[PDB]
Parts: sequence; C-alpha cells; structure tokens
Amino acid sequence: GHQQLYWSHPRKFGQGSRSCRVCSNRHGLIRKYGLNMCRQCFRQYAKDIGFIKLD
Amino acid sequence: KSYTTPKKNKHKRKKVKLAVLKYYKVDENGKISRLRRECPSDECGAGVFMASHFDRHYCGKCCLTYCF
Amino acid sequence: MLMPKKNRIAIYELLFKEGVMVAKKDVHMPKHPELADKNVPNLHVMKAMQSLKSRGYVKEQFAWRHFYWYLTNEGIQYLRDYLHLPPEIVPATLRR
Amino acid sequence: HRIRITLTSRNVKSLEKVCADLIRGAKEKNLKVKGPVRMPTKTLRITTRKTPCGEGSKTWDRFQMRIHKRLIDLHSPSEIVKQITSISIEPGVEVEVTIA
Amino acid sequence: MAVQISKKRKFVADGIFKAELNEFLTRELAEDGYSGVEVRVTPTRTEIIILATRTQNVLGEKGRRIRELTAVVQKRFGFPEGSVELYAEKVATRGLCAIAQAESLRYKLLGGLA
RNA sequence: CGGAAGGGCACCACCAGGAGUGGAGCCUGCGGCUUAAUUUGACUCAACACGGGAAACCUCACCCGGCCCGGACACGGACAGGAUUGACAGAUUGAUAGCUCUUUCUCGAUUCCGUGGGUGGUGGUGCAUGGCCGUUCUUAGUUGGUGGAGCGAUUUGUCUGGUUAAUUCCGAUAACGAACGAGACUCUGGCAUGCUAACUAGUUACGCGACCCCGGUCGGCGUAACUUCUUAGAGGGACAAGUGGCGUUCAGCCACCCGAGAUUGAGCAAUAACAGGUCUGUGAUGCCCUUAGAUGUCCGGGGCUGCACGCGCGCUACACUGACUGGCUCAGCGUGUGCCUACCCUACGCCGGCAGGCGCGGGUAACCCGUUGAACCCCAUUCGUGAUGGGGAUCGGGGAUUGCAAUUAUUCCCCAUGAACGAGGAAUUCCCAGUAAGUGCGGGUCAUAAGCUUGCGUUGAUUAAGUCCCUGCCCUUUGUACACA
Ligand SMILES: [Mg+2]
Ligand SMILES: [Mg+2]
Ligand SMILES: [Mg+2]
Ligand SMILES: [Mg+2]
Ligand SMILES: [Mg+2]
Ligand SMILES: [Mg+2]
Ligand SMILES: [Mg+2]
Ligand SMILES: [Mg+2]
Ligand SMILES: [Mg+2]
Ligand SMILES: [Mg+2]
Ligand SMILES: [Mg+2]
Ligand SMILES: [Mg+2]
Ligand SMILES: [Mg+2]
Ligand SMILES: [Mg+2]
Ligand SMILES: [Mg+2]
Ligand SMILES: [Mg+2]
Ligand SMILES: [Mg+2]
Repeated sequence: GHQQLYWSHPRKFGQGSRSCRVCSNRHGLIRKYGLNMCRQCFRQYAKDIGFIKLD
Repeated sequence: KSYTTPKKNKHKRKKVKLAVLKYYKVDENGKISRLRRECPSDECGAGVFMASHFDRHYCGKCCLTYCF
Repeated sequence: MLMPKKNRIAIYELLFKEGVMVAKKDVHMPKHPELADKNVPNLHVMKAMQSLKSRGYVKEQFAWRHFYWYLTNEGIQYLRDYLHLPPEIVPATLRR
Repeated sequence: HRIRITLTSRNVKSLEKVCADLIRGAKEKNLKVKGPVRMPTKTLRITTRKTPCGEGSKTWDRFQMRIHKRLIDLHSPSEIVKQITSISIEPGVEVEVTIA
Repeated sequence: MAVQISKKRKFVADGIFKAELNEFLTRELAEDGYSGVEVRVTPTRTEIIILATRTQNVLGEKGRRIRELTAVVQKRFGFPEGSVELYAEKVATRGLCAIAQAESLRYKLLGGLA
C-alpha cells in the first residue's frame, strides 16, 4: 500500500537523514558538539551561542 | 504540453443503493435470516458481516480470509 | 485531509485545555511529541491548525522548525461551539 | 563531610569572583577548606568558511569557545553547603554540588 | 542527570537555547519593542527576563501573552510544570538599544514614512 | 593613463638561494566529446582538492517509470433511501503501489465534484534585491564645521624639508578645531626557584615489596611537607629605558651592556565602488513560470565516476644521503556514548597470518583509552648501480567490516602479475627563523572513509637585512584629443 511505500526507505545514516535545525538543508552541517546546523547559520548565530573570533 | 500515451483513469466507486437490503432476509414472523458470514475477530465482534465473493470469503478492515 | 474524528476532537481538546499549541515541521512523524497517548500524527496536527489559521481563528509564529499557534477569542468561541462546552470553564492561559 | 563544588564557566573574572566569594564564605563560616583547584581549560574550535557560497578566496574563520572548570572541596555538612551555594550566584557560573 | 550529558555539549546546547530564544522572541515581540533576553538558570527554577520597551504591550490583556510565552517555552523545550517563569522588564534609555531603533525604523518604513 | 620625471614600499616582485610544478603513474576539479541523463554555479589576479561537493540509497536539483495530496478557506451542487476512506485475493506491475480490471465488504460528514484563491518549488532572474563573503586595497589612505582663493566645477586644511611599517611625528603654514583608519585594543609565545592553588598533576623524603653485587632501578604500593616540573588566576616585566656615535641636536636611526624577549604570530580593520559570487543556506524576498497527467512530495533503478583529448591543485617516486629486516627511543593540538538521531573512544583475555570476531570492564572526560610507547631520526644485518630488493600503476584468485542494497571492483587484508619513470623543454608557484622542506598525529566531510582542508608536534637548514631591473602599489609635479577612463 501507500503507507508501506511513503516512508519505508531507511534513514538511519547518511547526510540525507540529518539536517540543519534552522534551514533544514542537507549541506555543510556542523555535527560537532551537537550543533547539527549549517555553517552559514553558525556564522549567523555564533555571537548568540558564545563562539567568538579571539584568534 | 501534449502527451502520446493516454492517462490512467481514477477508480470510479461503484455506488450501491440500499446495500443493507441485500444483507438480511425478512420474514412475516418474528425472526431474522442472516445470509453472509460474520467475522469472529476482536475488532469486529458480532455485528460486522463479511464479503461473499464468487469463490471464498473475506473480511476487509481486519483482513481475515476464509478459503474453501 | 481525511482525518480521524477522535484525533481531531483530541487535538481540539488539547488546543482548548491550553490555548497556544506547538508543533514540529516534520511530515514523517509517527506520533506527536507532547501528546503521545493517542495516535495524533504531526502532519494531521499541522493541517488541522492550518485549517484553523486560514479562516482567521488562530495566530501563527515560527522558530526555525517549529510552528506556534496563539488561540484567539474567536477561536475560543468556535471551539466552545464545536465541543458544546459550558462558557464558565476557561483555558489555563486565561487562568491566573 | 567531604562535599565537592564544581564551578564551570565561560567568563574568567566572574568565575574568579564566584570562587573567591565561596572562599570568603567558608572563611566566615569557619570550616576546613581546600584551595580552588583549576582544571585545564577547554577551547572548542570551529573552522568554517567565511563565504556563504563557495566562490571566493579561501578564507577561514576560527570560532573559539573557552570553558573553565574549578573545584573546591569542603569539610562541612550539607546544610552549610546549601546555605553557601544559595547566596550570591551569577548567571555565568554553573554550580554542581557532589555529596560524596 | 540520568542522561549524563557532557559539559562540552551542555554549554553548546545552552548557547543554541539562547540563540533560538532570541530569534523566536525577535520574530514574535517585534511590534512590541523587543530588546533582549537574560536567562538565570537556578536549580529547580528558571528565571527568564524579557528586556523590552513597551511593558504594557508585552503584557497585553491581564498578562495573557506572558503566560502564552511561558507555555511556549514549556511545550517546546520540555520543561516541567512551574519550572520556568518569565519576567518583562523596561529598558532604561531605550534610544541606545540598536535593535529597538532598528525595529522602530522598519516599522516606520512599513507604516509608510519616507 | 604615460615605453614622463622626482621619493618610498611588497618574496601574491626581483636579486642570492631553498623546495618545487610543468617530464611518468595515480587522485580530484573544469572544458570538450559521448549519452535517456552524464544536474548545475564559477573562467586572470579575484574560476578550476572551489560550493565545505571524499555523490553506491538519501543528499539529487538530471533521466525512465510508478504512487500520493500534504489543492487551506469561501461560494454552488451532491448525500445520510449513504458524501465517500481502506481492502487479502486472481489478472497487471518492479514492489505484499486495491496503481487499474474482474468483485463485494468496510470508514462515517473529517471528506469528493466545479468556480475564485492560496500553498509548495535545490524552477528562472544575483543585470531587481537583502544579508554574508571576496576584490579594488595590506597598502595608508579618507571625510565633515567654520575661515580663505576661484563666477563655477573645485582647492587649502590633507604640506616645502627630515623621519616612520604608517597622513607616524618634528617643523613650516590661510588656516583653526576635528573624525574614521593606522596606531592604540584582544588572544597567542616566552621570563618570574616569587603570590594564590591543588587525592582528576606531581615532587622529594620515609615505610615496605622485587632484583643485583653500603649502594643502584621500579609509571610497584602507601603516607610527609612543598609547588621546581602540572594546570590557571591576579600581578609584574620592555619603554629606544642606560651608554657610544649620526641627525635642525627636534622628530628620529645604528651598535653595544644588563638582560627570557631590544621587529613573535593572528584577529579586528576607514570613505567609495564592482552591475564580482550566492535565489542550489534560509519559513530573507520582489517579479515571472508551474500547480494534480505537477518544476510539489514519496519509492525503484541509473547518472553525478562514462573517455581518442588539454589544463589546474595534490600524492607516489625516479634510489646507496636509498630500500628491506630486526633492536632502541621521544610529542602536542585534540576528540570521544547525541532532542529528532537509529551511529562513540576503547583498555584487557581468547580464536585467526591479517583484515577482523567473541566477553567482561572504564570513560559525559586532567578519572578511561593514555606516561597518548606516532613517524622522520639512531644502531646492526641483507642489497650493489642492474629499470635492481628503487617505483607500485594495471590485473587475476580469495577472506573480512559497514549498510536494506557494493555490480561500474565502497574500504581493509593475503598471494601473484611488475608498466612508464635514469632529476624533466618553453613557462611558472611559495618562502627568509624554529622559517622553507622532510615527517607523522587529531578535527571537518564519516554508517562504512583521507591522496583534500584545517590545526598540532618531531628533525630542521641554504641564502638575504638590499633594490625598482620585471610585475604591481602609495604621494608630488607634468601632458592628455581617455572619462563603460
Ligand atoms: Mg509552458
Ligand atoms: Mg623585503
Ligand atoms: Mg607570481
Ligand atoms: Mg629567483
Ligand atoms: Mg606531472
Ligand atoms: Mg563515495
Ligand atoms: Mg543519488
Ligand atoms: Mg527555497
Ligand atoms: Mg552581483
Ligand atoms: Mg554579474
Ligand atoms: Mg531516487
Ligand atoms: Mg563531481
Ligand atoms: Mg599534462
Ligand atoms: Mg620495494
Ligand atoms: Mg622491481
Ligand atoms: Mg573537499
Ligand atoms: Mg604633450
């Protein structure tokens, strides 16, 4: 049926399973320290998180 | 844009006027006559009738098949 | 949206027992994360609250993946007329 | 008797003020106190591209996040530690009180 | 805590918490004069002060929108009942706040001033 | 702007050199060609190991098919004598897609049929835009208020001369008072036998234990003061301060004594602009296109890897200053069990040659991996100038891990096959002190995974303390028939 083909592909791995938590896109994801967000929004919200370019 | 192969039609639902009339058989006395088989499943206890096909019986929403 | 009537009444009862309701933008969700007792899929929650939004009953806000609906007074009156509830009881966001 | 306060903070001088205030509180409440033991700090380093797209010169950011962790051992019962940690806390410092 | 998360992930999660908080209240309290947030995380209580200009407009009809924001934070971040509480505070000398003058200027351009 | 002059500066310039690339193999990207599709953006610096783009599914935007509505809301029908959801069967299909045919059961006003209208779009347009980045432009430049000159566009201030990495200062002066930038600032590196600290770092003394002939070793155990080694806080320290010269004896320059430093390195970075890149980062977005037989969304397979060709970034090497085989012996950045999330670092004991497998433990981290027993290097054999024991491309047979799925070999291991390459033409890149180069280790991409990139550590030099010769840049003067210059 349609219920057995709509969301039956395995999403246990890969970059298509995870996404950004702002853009929900699947490119340039920062998975380090559980950020799980793209580098553009990381540059956007690094001041709000606490990251700062000291050196 | 124009296509070569014609499209596949949508399933036109076969409407049936008074399908409950084909279930029971009325009598002039005080009784009822049940033609089709009742399903013994837990979701459909005693009231739900089954489908009477040309070869063997089947109940739909609980998906239970009785072959001959 | 051919929704189940029990799930529709459960989502409207949750929306009445707390006026603002949240959701996550993900169609491929088995159950709602806040109300996990019933089935109540997230796509049904999104489309039911979008049907409330389109006819001017609820207020929309969004934070990156999450929908937020502020229930207005016309939505209070509509959910009261739908659920046939007495006008004495109020939601908890009006309670203090 | 031996109760361990762990102070984790991002800012430096605020954490120094908090640990010095805990030292002054232990000195006023007259208990055997150990010195503020510093841990080696952690520098969370992220290196991304400056350009949102990919077309430009190869420039790279260095986003740093320094976190610091001090610890103070106290020889006192639980109510004294709760009375000390309840008073004068500021948002930069996270406090973890271990009984054992 | 039973999940036992590391401090490396914990401070990052607090930073993303503050970032999503700031973005959500920037989107929601834009017409009312939003200027920032300040969250004090105490044991068993979470004080979270909205710093804004028009306190009467952020409180609304007998504190209704403040209670709505408490329920938003509770339902979204999974906080226990009565574990988080918001407080709206007025900005002194609000002309120096840059985002308040920015929202004032964009609402002037939306209203139709030159 | 000048193949015009007067000064200064830059290893994205030169000189003296160092390692190279271009010569061979392989990897990656682009163009071309082929193809159902080989998705696309970018083409000097400022495109081409770039989109963090190491794509078997997803990503995926391309092609071939098959599903679904996730077309809200309003207005009309239609219907409870049922508006209409789902369905194992036999056919069809790819699939156990009721997708359609044959066939009847089921859900119960949620829905379906039309008209307006939205919604969704990695669709088009960055020559409509926002934001961000790069570039002009790593150089030292730029701008008001008032006063003065000129009818005016404009000019002075913003400079004759000296000095500086600097429009940095001294000094002149129709200018005065100022402002951004530079500088100042922050972090990093080193010096403090002094202050604070320490059972998540130790020190040295003791008490034992083990071994060798009173003494020596122990990261074997435990405790006694202390912080030298450990880590991180407040301080301090270096300022052309002292001396000898040059210099209007001002601004400043060189050398030397004391000394851990007598230019450590990065971040930030002005006015004005490019019709530079991005709509394929966004639920940032205008307009246009589509919107049910979909450019929306889901699934299966393929492709993004295709190969007569050329270019670019890199890896492997061309060996004897080397290769192989054993022995010795030393690191620092770091990271590590996740909201969804299904995937962690691994000690130790057995099985197997190996890739690996089986069980008990430790670790949310100065606790455990871990004293991080890393390579280069050192020592001792084998080799003998032979395309050789250099080099490992290509290819056959087998064995393991990850995953639903490896075929166009995902990777790893074993045996075997053993190509060009004998130091590379014109051309050209990067660099001067713990620097280049050799060399290995962590993070990102990661389920499986480093020829890339970003950080760190080991060994560690040649040559230079200058110049405008080339390439360019910044001031002043000059000329212009240029001003998309
Ligand atoms: Mg057309
Ligand atoms: Mg030079
Ligand atoms: Mg060059
Ligand atoms: Mg040369
Ligand atoms: Mg070559
Ligand atoms: Mg791959
Ligand atoms: Mg694919
Ligand atoms: Mg889009
Ligand atoms: Mg442009
Ligand atoms: Mg253009
Ligand atoms: Mg596909
Ligand atoms: Mg490619
Ligand atoms: Mg070539
Ligand atoms: Mg060999
Ligand atoms: Mg050979
Ligand atoms: Mg790459
Ligand atoms: Mg002339």
